[PDB]
Amino acid sequence: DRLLTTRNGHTTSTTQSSVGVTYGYSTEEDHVAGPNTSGLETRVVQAERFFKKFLFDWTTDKPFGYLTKLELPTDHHGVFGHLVDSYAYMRNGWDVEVSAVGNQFNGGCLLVAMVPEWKAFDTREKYQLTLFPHQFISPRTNMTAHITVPYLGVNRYDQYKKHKPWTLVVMVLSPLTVSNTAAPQIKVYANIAPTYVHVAGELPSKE
Amino acid sequence: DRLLTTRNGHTTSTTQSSVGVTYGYSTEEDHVAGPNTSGLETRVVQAERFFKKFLFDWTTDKPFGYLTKLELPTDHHGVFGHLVDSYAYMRNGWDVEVSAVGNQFNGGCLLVAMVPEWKAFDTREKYQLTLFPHQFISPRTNMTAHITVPYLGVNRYDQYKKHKPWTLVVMVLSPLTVSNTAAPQIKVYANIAPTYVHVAGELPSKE
Amino acid sequence: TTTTGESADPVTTTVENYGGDTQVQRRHHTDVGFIMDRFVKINSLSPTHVIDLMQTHKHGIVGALLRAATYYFSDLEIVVRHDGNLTWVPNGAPEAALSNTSNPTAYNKAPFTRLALPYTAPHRVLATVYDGTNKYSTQLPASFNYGAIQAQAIHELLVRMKRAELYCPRPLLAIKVTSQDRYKQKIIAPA
Amino acid sequence: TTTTGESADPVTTTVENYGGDTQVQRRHHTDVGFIMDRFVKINSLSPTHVIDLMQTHKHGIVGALLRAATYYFSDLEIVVRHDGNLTWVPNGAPEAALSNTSNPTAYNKAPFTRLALPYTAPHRVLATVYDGTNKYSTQLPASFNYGAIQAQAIHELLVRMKRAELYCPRPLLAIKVTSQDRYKQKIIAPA
Amino acid sequence: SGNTGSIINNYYMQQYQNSMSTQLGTQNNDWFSKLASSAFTGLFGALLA
Amino acid sequence: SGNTGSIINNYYMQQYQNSMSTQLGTQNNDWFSKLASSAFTGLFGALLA
Amino acid sequence: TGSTDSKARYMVAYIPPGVETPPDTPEEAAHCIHAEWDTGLNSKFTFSIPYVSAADYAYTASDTAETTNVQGWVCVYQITHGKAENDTLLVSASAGKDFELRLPIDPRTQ
Repeated sequence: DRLLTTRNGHTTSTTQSSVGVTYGYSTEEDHVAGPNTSGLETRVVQAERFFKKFLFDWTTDKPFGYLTKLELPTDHHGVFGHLVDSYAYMRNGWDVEVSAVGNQFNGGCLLVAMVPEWKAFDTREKYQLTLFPHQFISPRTNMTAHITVPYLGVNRYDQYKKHKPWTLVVMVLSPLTVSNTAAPQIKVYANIAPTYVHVAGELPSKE
Repeated sequence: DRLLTTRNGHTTSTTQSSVGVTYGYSTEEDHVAGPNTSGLETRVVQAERFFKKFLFDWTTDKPFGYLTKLELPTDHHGVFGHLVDSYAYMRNGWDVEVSAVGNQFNGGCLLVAMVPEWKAFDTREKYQLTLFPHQFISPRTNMTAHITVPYLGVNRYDQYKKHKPWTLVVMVLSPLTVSNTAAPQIKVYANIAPTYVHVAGELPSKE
Repeated sequence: TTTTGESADPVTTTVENYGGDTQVQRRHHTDVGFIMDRFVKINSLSPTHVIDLMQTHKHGIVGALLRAATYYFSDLEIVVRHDGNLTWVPNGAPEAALSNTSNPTAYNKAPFTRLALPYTAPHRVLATVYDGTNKYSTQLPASFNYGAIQAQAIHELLVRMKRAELYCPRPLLAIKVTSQDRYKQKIIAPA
Repeated sequence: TTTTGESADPVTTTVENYGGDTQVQRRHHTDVGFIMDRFVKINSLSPTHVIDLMQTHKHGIVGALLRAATYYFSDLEIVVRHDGNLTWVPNGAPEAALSNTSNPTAYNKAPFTRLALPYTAPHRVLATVYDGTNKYSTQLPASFNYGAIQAQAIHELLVRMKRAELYCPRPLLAIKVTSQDRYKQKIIAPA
Repeated sequence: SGNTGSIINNYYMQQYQNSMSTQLGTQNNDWFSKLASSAFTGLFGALLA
Repeated sequence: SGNTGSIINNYYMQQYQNSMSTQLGTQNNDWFSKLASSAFTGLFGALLA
Repeated sequence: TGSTDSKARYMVAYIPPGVETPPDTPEEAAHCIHAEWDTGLNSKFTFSIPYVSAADYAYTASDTAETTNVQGWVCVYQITHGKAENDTLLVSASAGKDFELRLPIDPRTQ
């Protein structure tokens, strides 16, 4: 038994095939009350919960190097999304969970990583993606990958409408294998939660 | 000098003709963590600031009994308004400031009051409106009225889309008088701020 | 005494201002719990009746006083003159339950039935006026009641508020006066 | 919480799992002794009647609850509206004894007779269902009763379980639902 | 109480005679009594008696 | 008891008012109360709050 | 109830009252109080439907004039599955630690 139940606000998620949590670059957030926001920033705890996003269908024809990316923050229709339209500046980290459920008779391996300041990588650079916070998903071992990263960037606070510091990537490392007893394909989903959400600079109403 | 500067969040308001603050029915809020919300409610401090609303034009032809009402909560396009669309239940009190600026050469008197569970009043009942939390505005003395009231109602939390516990009323007690040296009419405005804002029951997104 | 009236701060002067002596007051009769504690009649009736204090007459001592409050709370006593047996059912019950004998049912005993009933609403307090935009899923929520009674025939119903609590006062009006000076009426006097 | 469900070990999660606060409960109304302690009527009657709690209606609060138990025990109270005098006889008595006045006999007194009777069966406990291949020397042993009453005419019979004890619970069913979502009915509301 | 004048203690228990109140925290939460007692009684200004 | 709310002690002796229970050995033989109290409330596995 | 080689990931959400119809998508329901779990060695998962309402008590019965359910809904979703076609998920209910029933009534037709 490798059971892990994660809780973010009034939302929880539990796996029975956990391989642990990978923390990237740091175990904690740096100072959220710096000189750039004077003392006007505030934390908004109601935005710290899980939202969902479909990533891609892991099929037998997708070869090594096949890669899907999700730039964060992404479109959000909950309180976090409202925060982006209501405040000039924000900062937060991410608690990311990615599930690829098929069955134990499937083979192959997916590399799930969190990359700061994304750039389209060469196929040669794809061999070094493990330099970034990551974890793997191989049907023989697990169905869930879990990574937790802090806020970062040249600026202590950001304007997400103009810049996206983090981007989740899932790359095929070894192609999916199927048999008569295996799942024919595996859909890959993300369960994401923003952490330590802080906002500054109240914006006017649209009226 | 009768100076009062009120602060609600990152918004402040100051008068130099204050006649004090009238507290209605109580000096504090009752318990916000009752059995009806289990322990799921949270306070949302970002909604505790001043929003504005025009009431009416106080003119010489409006007689005793003339009355304007504003049911609370009213249409709101800031964080408080979002809260109403995002949570099933809410509760909060009100910090109300009403300004009728003309000049010291005007005469007349306005009664500004906060009424719980509004009902259209007879003209005879209008003589007893002072039974409710109130204050007066008379040009010879002040330009601002200030009333602070707590949340109340048969239910500890409410559904503002179906019920409005408080309603601000401004009634002409003695008609406006003008002269050559006076302001010809007086526009009446409200500066309102919800207090101790609590929400419970996260609603799904519209998608 | 002169004061800043715009502030609305209470001011209570006394006859001492000009040389008088303020006297002793005994205010037992204006005590809320005491004054609301007497039977009042409900005029509209029917074989099946839902107990609602707002069916009380608006000018009777109890009904006038109750309406002069926004919120209230109380236990209750009822006197019912009825044919056959009387069944009571608590707030929230299916109207159909009124036909079943295992709900509190009083067997006919002349001349009427007096009963003590507890407050039974799902709210912490009830209201005499409710500003609902609707209140659904001059009308009051259906949950504002003290249950219901049923008998073959209900001839008379008296109701009594016990342990009454009143909150947030509202206008209370005397009779409209037509005369040039005072409302005059025939006061009792010996023959 | 995840668990091995096949074991059937009870699992009770709370709202604390996701940040809530479990509240205070007052369960007086679901107390067995309290809930069974109210009069229930027996519809079928006759000049000679053997008291059997299973003659209680299967959907009434008492009858539903009693049938939701396999074994039970209790003392009893009965209200009988009858013509002439009422004679009661304990469990095990010859039907003929009902005519004799030296057995507890209540002389007619309007409007009815209320009595307290003791449990009187030869068993330590009684049952609502009995899986007998026969049980002789959907039928219950004849010894499962609280005695019998007789009068010139028996018009009404109410029965009340005192000091009730219930053992080994059985299925209790709500009304069958036809609607697509909920069973809706007319709940009492003021006019 | 209010308008009950019997000397003898009740035959029925309180939990039957009345509903039972519960709390989360009959105290001095009498707003109007406070309001009335707070009323100004003096005399603003100087006096010549 | 259960649904008896009279303050005054009974006029009739207990051996008349009720049948008398006998024993061979009202105790805590409440199976379902034990069963319910024994219910698992925790959380199986590791937690990340 | 599935075989060892059948896997799945579920989600349960409590949709409080205030919306016209419940969401048929995990993405929309995510904003509510919810829990997600997957398949494994432990076959059972338990979730508490919280009591969140305006009044301190709620009626057990439902009035004919009620369109939308006064206390909201519960939605069970299937995030995904791997070879779990035709496999089952048994669902049962029990009273929680603070569940309470008051005011006895005899409502059935007799």
